[PDB]
Amino acid sequence: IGVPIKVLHEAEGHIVTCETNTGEVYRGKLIEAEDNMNCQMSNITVTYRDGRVAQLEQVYIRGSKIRFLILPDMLKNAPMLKS
Amino acid sequence: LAKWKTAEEVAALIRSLPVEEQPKQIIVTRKGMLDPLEVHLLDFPNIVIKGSELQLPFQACLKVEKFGDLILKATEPQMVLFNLYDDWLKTISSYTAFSRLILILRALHVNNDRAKVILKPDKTTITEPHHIWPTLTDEEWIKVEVQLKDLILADYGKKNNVNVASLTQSEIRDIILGMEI
Amino acid sequence: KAHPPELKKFMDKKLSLKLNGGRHVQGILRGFDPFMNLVIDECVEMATSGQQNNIGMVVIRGNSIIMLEALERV
Amino acid sequence: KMLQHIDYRMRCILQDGRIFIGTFKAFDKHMNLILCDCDEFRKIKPKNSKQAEREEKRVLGLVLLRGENLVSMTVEGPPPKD
Amino acid sequence: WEKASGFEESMKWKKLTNAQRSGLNQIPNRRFTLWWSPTINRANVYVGFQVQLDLTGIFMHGKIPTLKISLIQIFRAHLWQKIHESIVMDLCQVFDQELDALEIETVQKETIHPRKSYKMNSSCADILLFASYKWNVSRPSLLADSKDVMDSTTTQKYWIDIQLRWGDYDSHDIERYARAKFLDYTTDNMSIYPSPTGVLIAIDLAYNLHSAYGNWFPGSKPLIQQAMAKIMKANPALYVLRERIRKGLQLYSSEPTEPYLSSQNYGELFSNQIIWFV
Amino acid sequence: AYAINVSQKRKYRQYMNRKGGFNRPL
Amino acid sequence: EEFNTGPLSVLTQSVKNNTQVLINCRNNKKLLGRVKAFDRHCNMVLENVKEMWTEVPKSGKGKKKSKPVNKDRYISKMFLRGDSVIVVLRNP
Amino acid sequence: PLNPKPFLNGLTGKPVMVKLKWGMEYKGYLVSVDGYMNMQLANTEEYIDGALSGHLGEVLIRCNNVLYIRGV
Amino acid sequence: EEPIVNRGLAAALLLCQNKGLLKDGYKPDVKIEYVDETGRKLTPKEAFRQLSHRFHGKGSGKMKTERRMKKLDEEALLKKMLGTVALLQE
Amino acid sequence: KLVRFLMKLSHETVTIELKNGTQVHGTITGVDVSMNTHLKAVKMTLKNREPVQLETLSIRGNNIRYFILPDSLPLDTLLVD
Repeated sequence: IGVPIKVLHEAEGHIVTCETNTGEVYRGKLIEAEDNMNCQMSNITVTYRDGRVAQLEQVYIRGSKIRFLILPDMLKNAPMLKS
Repeated sequence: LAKWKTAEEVAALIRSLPVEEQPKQIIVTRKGMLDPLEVHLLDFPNIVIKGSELQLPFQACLKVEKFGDLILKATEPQMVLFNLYDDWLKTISSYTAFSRLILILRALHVNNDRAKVILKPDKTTITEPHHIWPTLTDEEWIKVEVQLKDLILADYGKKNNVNVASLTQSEIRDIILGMEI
Repeated sequence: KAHPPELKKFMDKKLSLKLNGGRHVQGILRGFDPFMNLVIDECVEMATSGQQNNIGMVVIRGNSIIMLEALERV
Repeated sequence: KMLQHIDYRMRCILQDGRIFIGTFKAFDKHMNLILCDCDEFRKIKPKNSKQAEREEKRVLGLVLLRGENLVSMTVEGPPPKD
Repeated sequence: WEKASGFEESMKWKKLTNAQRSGLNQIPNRRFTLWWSPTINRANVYVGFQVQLDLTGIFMHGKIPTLKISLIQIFRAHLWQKIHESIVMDLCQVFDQELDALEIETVQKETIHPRKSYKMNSSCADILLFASYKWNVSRPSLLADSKDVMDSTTTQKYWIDIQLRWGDYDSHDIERYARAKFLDYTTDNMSIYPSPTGVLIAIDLAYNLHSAYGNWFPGSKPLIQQAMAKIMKANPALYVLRERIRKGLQLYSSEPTEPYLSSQNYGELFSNQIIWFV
Repeated sequence: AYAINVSQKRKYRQYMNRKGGFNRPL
Repeated sequence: EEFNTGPLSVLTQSVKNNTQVLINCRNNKKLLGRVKAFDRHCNMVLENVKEMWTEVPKSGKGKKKSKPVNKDRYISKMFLRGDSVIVVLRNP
Repeated sequence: PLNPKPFLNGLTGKPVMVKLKWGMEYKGYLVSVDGYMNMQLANTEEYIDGALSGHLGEVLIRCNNVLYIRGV
Repeated sequence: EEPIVNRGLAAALLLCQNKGLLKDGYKPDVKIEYVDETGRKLTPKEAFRQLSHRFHGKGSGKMKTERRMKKLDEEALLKKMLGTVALLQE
Repeated sequence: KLVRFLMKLSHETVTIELKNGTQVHGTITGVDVSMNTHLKAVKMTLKNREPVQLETLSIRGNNIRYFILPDSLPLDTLLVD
């Protein structure tokens, strides 16, 4: 359990985005965030590589498929300043 | 004394080139030339003076009009060099270009006018003044090499009293390079 | 220390999984695995050609598990 | 060796060509980077540009990039006051 | 051979002085004496006057100044000490490369007096092997003794000695020399050994022989065998000794030429090495 | 299942101009 | 014991006698050389590595009509990790 | 009722064909197999997309590069 | 005449072959070789020279060292690899 | 383990070719057991791109394909335990 793992675990219940390795990016509200970067979110808009965008009431992205995790600026300063 | 002068000229041509341009392996076409070449190249022991079982037809360059006229009109001795492959290094490899040059030299040594007419498939094609070989395409050069190989095989069959359908690709490569089957 | 993922809300629900070779599938998850393997009952193909081919009981490995969208209410 | 490069304006190149530039403040054992106020750059990079220095750029802010898609990272500028 | 070659291309044509001409004419006598040294420098030919060569282990039976000069030229610049040093370092390297395979804790570089290399009356230790476990040792046997009888004792430190000799015709038997010198130095009073158990390897440079007779432990036999094989095959100092001997003997052995450019050898003509056809 | 091919340093000890004890240093 | 009997023993027999072997990686490059050291993760450190691969002019004439050439490079000492290495074979 | 590890232990020495993930295949006698199922072939031939290019001798295929192995 | 085929190692091996680029109880592999600090294998004359220099306690002079360094640099340059100028001048 | 030999190769000017064709040549200052190469004053040339010189770089061991050391690397004395 590292400090980015603790930042992703504390980002549950807030607006966050997950950019996958295939090119699709799903931005929504996370619900479950494990230590292995498994992100289960609800009511997220997902945009594929073709340019189309859809909405989903529930989604679950794994840790290996999720390439990047865009976090909000609320937890970007505290308590992540002493690290 | 003539063999010693030729070995001294070869050693002077080797010493005139820098160390990055000096070769490390020498192939002597004549068997009576490697013996003074070991004596004349005693200052450079890193070169290998090896013999040659396949004699390259170097008289085809003197049988050509341009190089023959440049050799005949030169009243003073010089070291003017040239390029055997004009633009064959950017299109093909070094082994295939040398094989095509050896096949063309064997075809010119077998016949002057026949190989001169088979080298140009059309009457509109011409060679550059900076080049020696006529500029052709890949399929045209392949057809010219096939015609030269067929003429060399016909000359080998008419000269050695053998048939035409009894030599493979290795035998044709040995006959084009000068080796004996 | 291989912790299983939170797949209790997606159990016995018709969801669509994505395979990492640009593929998709749809079916009802009947359990979970610590290696993120999913057992899907009545799994239809739903490939990129446009035709869906039902198979039944199938298993998908966790290495190719890209995403999972719960089509049913969870 | 990353402890002397914490909270610095560094540019990390990903495995797909889409590089990020931001405050690399938090790292992990699996090389998971947490870049705050980071921007994206995939097509062009600003180094003595004649037409446009910031071309094809996207704002990201705080991004938690996993180490599976990370290749290398390099410092780009000094850290700010805030 | 190379008749009339010498060190100065034989310097045949010149305005040389008569004394210089006499010296040039006497040089082939030097070559002949060097060639026949093993059979005329023996004690059977000359009685008495057994004087060891300076800083060298060679004994000169009979005052032959020609042979003295030739041998000094061959062994110039402390070649005996360098040969012994090279042999001992090579053996230590071989033992380190196969350290754990025979249960050896470590090897040791004994402080050796320079003269030890050419000290025939007494001897010392060259290599010391230290063990983590007990080495059961066997009774003395020759290098070619395939069957050895095991001795009922063990040790922890094991000595290896290297003795170089220049055997004449009558005493070129390396095995007898190795056995005699092992049984002498071990029971000697001016030679101090770290342990009663060890191995002594005698090497005949004049005839290129080698033999060991000391006390052996299991696993050391093949290691020492291939070590001696490789050290006779590729020692630098031994190669220099051989080259100096060849130069002194003017033995220009004939050598073959490179393979000609056939139909199966032209494929190396297009490699990265610059090759030219003349 | 690894293998390393390393040569033997065979540190060559000094013979001339030592000014110390006759026997070689370890 | 088991270090000279596994599948990497061909990587150990060519590194014990310093024999020449050619390794084809995932980037379609064949590196031939004498392996000086190996490990459990196939991190092979070799000396005098000749890397031969296939190169293309990439439409030098403008119509994408060219032949690939055998390009070769030389390195003094290389340390290739076992991640990108696909296959390896000793010289016969 | 046959686990793949005794199946690979019994196929050691028998002529089989190991097809890698890149599409190549090694057809020869298997030597041994480790815990990560690494492939070691002796007297094998390298077939690229079903076309053999020549024998290699002693070949070693890694763990994360092979796809399947069928006993020929 | 065999090009480097993609996803194949037998073609490069064939091109390199055509180009000419190729008791307790044990069998101890006693291998003795001469190497230098640069890692290159040394000729027996070079190894003997190094051994003699180390034993005598004095190395080569500045001029000899410079000549050896220049020779090594030249060898490295030659082993790392005027036709275009001759084609353009003709 | 060969990672311990790369960890002891600090303050050495070497090159590293990555899996994307980017070759970075510089003086390596730090290397962990996961081949985390932290180098200073390096120059990286990407695939079909211009070389760029950076004062500090931190290349990961996962994306590192091969390495290249000069002829002055004592591999006979650094590969020992």
